[PDB]
Amino acid sequence: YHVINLSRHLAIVPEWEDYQPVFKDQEIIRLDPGLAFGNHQTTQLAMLGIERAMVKPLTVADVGTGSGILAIAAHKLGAKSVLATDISDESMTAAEENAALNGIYDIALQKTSLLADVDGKFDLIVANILAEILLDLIPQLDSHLNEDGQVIFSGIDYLQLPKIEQALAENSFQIDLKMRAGRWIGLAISRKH
Amino acid sequence: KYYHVINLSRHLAIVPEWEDYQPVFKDQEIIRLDPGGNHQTTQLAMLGIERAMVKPLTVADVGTGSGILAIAAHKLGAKSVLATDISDESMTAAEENAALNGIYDIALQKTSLLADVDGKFDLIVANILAEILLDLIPQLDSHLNEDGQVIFSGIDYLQLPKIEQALAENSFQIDLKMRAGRWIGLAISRKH
Repeated sequence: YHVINLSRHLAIVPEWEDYQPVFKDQEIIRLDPGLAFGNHQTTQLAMLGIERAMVKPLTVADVGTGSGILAIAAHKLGAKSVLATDISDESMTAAEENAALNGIYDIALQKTSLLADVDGKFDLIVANILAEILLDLIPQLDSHLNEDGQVIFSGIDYLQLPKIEQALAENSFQIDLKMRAGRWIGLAISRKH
Repeated sequence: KYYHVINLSRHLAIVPEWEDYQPVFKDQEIIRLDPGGNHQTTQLAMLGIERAMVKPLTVADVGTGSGILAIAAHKLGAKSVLATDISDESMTAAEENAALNGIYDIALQKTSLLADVDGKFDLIVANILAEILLDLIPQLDSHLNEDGQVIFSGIDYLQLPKIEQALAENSFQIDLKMRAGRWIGLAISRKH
């Protein structure tokens, strides 16, 4: 373990480290490796999408939050609100504890599969999860997305992209930005316009 | 043409010199431009720069045009920035746009690509036609520091296979490929 530089404005650091970034305004996100949850490439793709999308405070749902990394980054980047969801107790623990390590106590957490039983709508839905689960998320997006709502997917293997692209088209979503690092794909998504 | 605010990212917006813009986020940097390639290719190159600038890097912006990418790199905390173009009009625009943002230490050189450029850089940025990028590719090695990175934008997706070929032949690899509409941006580094 050491510092994972994601961008000019984001680095990830293990909780024990005493790290001073050369850029004083580069945000440092502390994570506890002893807790559950990831993939550095897919995290970076999702983060670049969030950096692109967050031109004003947006309401955010981070689906399949795992360690909470993306929910935490969204909060630091000025989200209007953040809901983080996952299926496991240990994700709920990791997200809360990792948030707290970064001095954040107001990220809302819900133990739930995808967006089942999530009442509100959001400006930004973010999901770094495997493509077969994304396929189940796609038909849920519309009813949980504000008008002008945007979506960021990551964790897509390149071989899975046709199936993702077809399901997005079928649900009237377009891809504004496609990113590929190694075999991994990230997408910035909005309603067909 | 008419020019409006271009909201690039959380940390950057491009604003026409005259336009009074108060960003919602207090710390979203504003780049002022007179008048002010296009939106899409600029945004891809910017994402590349945002990803790459994890510490102060020495930067070369090739085919600078308005000087937008040179200025953005400077604002994101580049150690130094050299901007090149063949055109006298571009040299003027880049100088004036830099001054409009209170920047006076971007180096400017009127030259084709990296011919006549002495020295090497941590980061080479070029948002230009793919045909010109093809000529730039063999110039990269001798102008790039070890662990140096290269950002290309301005590629139409149909012209990508020839760029990929020329990069491979010059012992470069693509770390990140970005596509928005028909436009391609690339983050590039030395192979192994």
